[PDB]
Amino acid sequence: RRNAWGNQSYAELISQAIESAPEKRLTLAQIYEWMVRTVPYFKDKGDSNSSAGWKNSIRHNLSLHSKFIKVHNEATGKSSWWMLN
DNA sequence: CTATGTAAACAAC
DNA sequence: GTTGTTTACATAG
Ligand SMILES: [Mg+2]
Ligand SMILES: [Mg+2]
Repeated sequence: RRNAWGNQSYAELISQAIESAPEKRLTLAQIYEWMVRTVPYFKDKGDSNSSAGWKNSIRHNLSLHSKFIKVHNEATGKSSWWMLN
């Protein structure tokens, strides 16, 4: 294992999360939820705040890679939708 | 040198 | 306390 959760890179995990959504878009909190619900290593980490290393790494990847695109979200108290490409 | 993971400064909310 | 962008640095290859 390249990482504690497997060989997937964070970009690959985020990509799988987005692709699993029916409308192919998820908010940042939803990407974290997908990790906690689906990746064994993260199953006992839902109780963490945003300073958690892995959450910071997710945010870093979303901004760094052009493959992740940010779209405005109409829902009043919710953040941006993240999509692929 | 590049890809990747990790940490943190910093803005804006 | 979160969301988002960014620099900085470490290491594997
Ligand atoms: Mg991006
Ligand atoms: Mg060393």
